[PDB]
Amino acid sequence: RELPCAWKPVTYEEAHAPHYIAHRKGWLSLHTGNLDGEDHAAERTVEDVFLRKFMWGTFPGCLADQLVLKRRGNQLEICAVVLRQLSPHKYYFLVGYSETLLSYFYKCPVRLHLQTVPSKVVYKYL
Amino acid sequence: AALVPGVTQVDNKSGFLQKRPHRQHPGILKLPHVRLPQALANGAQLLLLGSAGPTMENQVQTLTSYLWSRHLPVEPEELQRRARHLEKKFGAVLHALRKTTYHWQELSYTEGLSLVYMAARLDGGFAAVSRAFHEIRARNPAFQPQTLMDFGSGTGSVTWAAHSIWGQSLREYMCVDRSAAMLVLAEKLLKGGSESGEPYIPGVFFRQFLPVSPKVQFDVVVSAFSLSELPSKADRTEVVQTLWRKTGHFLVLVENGTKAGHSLLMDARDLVLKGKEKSPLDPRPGFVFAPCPHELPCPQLTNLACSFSQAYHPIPFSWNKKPKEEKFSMVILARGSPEEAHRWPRITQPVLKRPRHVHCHLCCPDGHMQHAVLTARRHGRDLYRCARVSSWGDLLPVLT
Amino acid sequence: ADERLRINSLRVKRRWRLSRIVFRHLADHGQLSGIQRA
RNA sequence: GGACCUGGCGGUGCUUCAUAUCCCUCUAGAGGAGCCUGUUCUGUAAUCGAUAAACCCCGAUCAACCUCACCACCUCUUGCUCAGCCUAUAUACCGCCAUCUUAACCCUGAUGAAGGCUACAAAGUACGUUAGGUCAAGGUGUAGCCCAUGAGGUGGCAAGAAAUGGGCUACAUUUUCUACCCCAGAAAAUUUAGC
Ligand SMILES: C[S@@+](CC[C@H](N)C(=O)[O-])C[C@H]1O[C@@H](n2cnc3c(N)ncnc32)[C@H](O)[C@@H]1O
Ligand code: SF4
Ligand SMILES: [Mg+2]
Ligand SMILES: [Mg+2]
Repeated sequence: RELPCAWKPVTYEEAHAPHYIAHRKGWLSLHTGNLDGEDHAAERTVEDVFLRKFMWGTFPGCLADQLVLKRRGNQLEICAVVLRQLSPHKYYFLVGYSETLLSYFYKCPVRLHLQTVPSKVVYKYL
Repeated sequence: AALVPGVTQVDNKSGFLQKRPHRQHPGILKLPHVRLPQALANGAQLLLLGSAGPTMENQVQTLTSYLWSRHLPVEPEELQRRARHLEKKFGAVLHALRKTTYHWQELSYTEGLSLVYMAARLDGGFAAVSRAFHEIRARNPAFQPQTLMDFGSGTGSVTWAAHSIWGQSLREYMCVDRSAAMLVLAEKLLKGGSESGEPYIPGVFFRQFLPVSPKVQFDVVVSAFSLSELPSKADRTEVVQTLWRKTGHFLVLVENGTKAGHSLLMDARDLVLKGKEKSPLDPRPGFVFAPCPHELPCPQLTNLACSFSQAYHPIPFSWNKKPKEEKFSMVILARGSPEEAHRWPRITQPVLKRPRHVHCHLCCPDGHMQHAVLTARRHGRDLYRCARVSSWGDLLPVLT
Repeated sequence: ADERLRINSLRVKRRWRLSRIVFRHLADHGQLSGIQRA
């Protein structure tokens, strides 16, 4: 009335802060391009950006945690961790589709390594 | 819409265009960069010699930003409606009511806080009042006031400003302020910043309450940045009614150029225009001498504000190096009836000069705003040139 | 390229190709390879 | 009305100390000289203007007959391309800066309000806001003009005063020149920062 009367779960990657990237956390993407003397770092980063967007859009609400984008030679391993909510047939169809799409996208032998988990693996709570 | 392309023409009375260039057209009310009188400037620094160190750097900045961003006190009626909405959505409402609502406090100006105000607003306040007074002097040079009153005379800036313009006719300067510290501070300023001396301006009468006699009417009554200090709309209404009843020729009200300041002055404007006294001692009506070209409701009161800017040279201090600008809202109410029917639009926004065209935001006599893009071929060589030289706060001489 | 060069002869994190804000966002997540903040 | 309990005191003063920010302490400048300059005033019909866009020809540097802006005269148009515009709007939104507001248990008091500690131990343990700035290293829209806010021709536009702020140069005897890279010979008060 009168004026005077008036007067969250987190996974391992989410839980740990960025200053543990080389102490506790790791690197999701692993490529030689960024090393000293190696070239094409920006190209690899652009590929990583698109690849993460396309995985998260091709597996909506399925990925339990972030991908791991490994590259050896011309190979491109997406080691992803997903849930057990979708039917296995849909997972197989999406794996085939995304593998072929990315292999013709980058002209390189892309591959997927889906790892299903029952639910989000919470590390702690913030 | 006071600028119809090809129909509206420049208003040539006194043979303007023939006998004078365009840069001196009668609607030019721009005032050069305001410099305070040396006596006022010298006194302010002398009175501050006790403490002008790094501590005053923060206090002046803190006070200035606080006053600028201060909102009007929240009326209870607005509070209940806000309480109900939070109640429907939901002690908890009170906690949410602490936020989303402005905490308006009285500023109890003691000796310490009166020094901070003087170093923060004496220069700014003087320029704003000087611009408002120049409106009267420029358009009506025959006006020679003999008496003046200032409601809320904090540092005497109004008294100094009036002396600068009407010093050869004013004989009495009635000053009112409830804070005893300001009256002492102002009195020292008029005596060269010394407690013992001779007043620079003669006839000043310092008070703490308004005059009582019904039959005394001061020619010019002024209230600059004072109505925002009152706690409730009831006090604001009573003060303005008292001021208008004692206004002989002109009532000048000035506030900050914010939404809160503009809204306050509009309420005072409609209050005086819509006379309610059944049989006042003074039966003369009232009209808006400036800055409005009409008595109709404001067209920018909905969402925007209407403010004017006056650049001035600040008092030399440890933190006043470059020139500053004073953005303020004003309204002048004059007794009687408008002098003629040829009233001119008012430019209420900075004029943007661009190649071969000029952008002008105008308040028209019809009560509407017109964002007119003036060009030589559409509107004419004379009218385009007049707007090319015009500036914020001027009048555009257009007819029909 | 060749044509313009011939006449002439007679006479922000662009390193990674990222927006400067985005590079911080990526590097904090550990996404960039070997970009450890120190 | 008697006795007692909890208080709050948006408390007020002193006493003792922690007493760091900030002064004092240390170093180097700035007051001189010559230039260019920001601001302010006044002036003209006009603009004092701007060179990822002139001139240069040791270094620099002024107008250049440049050029876009401006003043005064004019001209082109269905034209560039269903044309063209360095127009407006963050007083449209985001982006970014800044303003201001804001648990249980166990004992004691005769089972009263209520209270519960001693270590050589005596009941205690478990977000909003703003006619805000910024569209120069960032974006999404919204409106303007379109025989003119588009395109061109002709000429003209040269500015002065102080008061203040900054920038560029040389400023030496613990110096300068040669040989060397260190044992040689010849010459001649205010106030801003930092640790
Ligand atoms: C800060 S001053 C106004 C600024 C001043 N006019 C200037 O030069 O800028 C406002 C004054 O109004 C005064 N005041 C507040 N309420 C008042 C009232 N009801 N009657 C008279 N004066 C009042 C206060 O004492 C305060 O000093
Ligand atoms: S917008 Fe027009 S009518 Fe409203 S306050 Fe300003 S001048 Fe007056
Ligand atoms: Mg704005
Ligand atoms: Mg010139």
